[PDB]
Amino acid sequence: VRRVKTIYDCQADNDDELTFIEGEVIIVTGEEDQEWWIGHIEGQPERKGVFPVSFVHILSD
Repeated sequence: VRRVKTIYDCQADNDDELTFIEGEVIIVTGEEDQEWWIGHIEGQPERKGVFPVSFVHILSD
């Protein structure tokens, strides 16, 4: 369960996609593709789904 710190805003359109803005913490809970991981907003785990990796700043926390 690695953590990522969104450095770009991602305005999802599908409910499978995750919606977040710059500064959101996401806990990586799975992986789909190189640019597409599965995870949840830290502090609000009900916000989860797929999120673009090129939009987040990964911490090996």
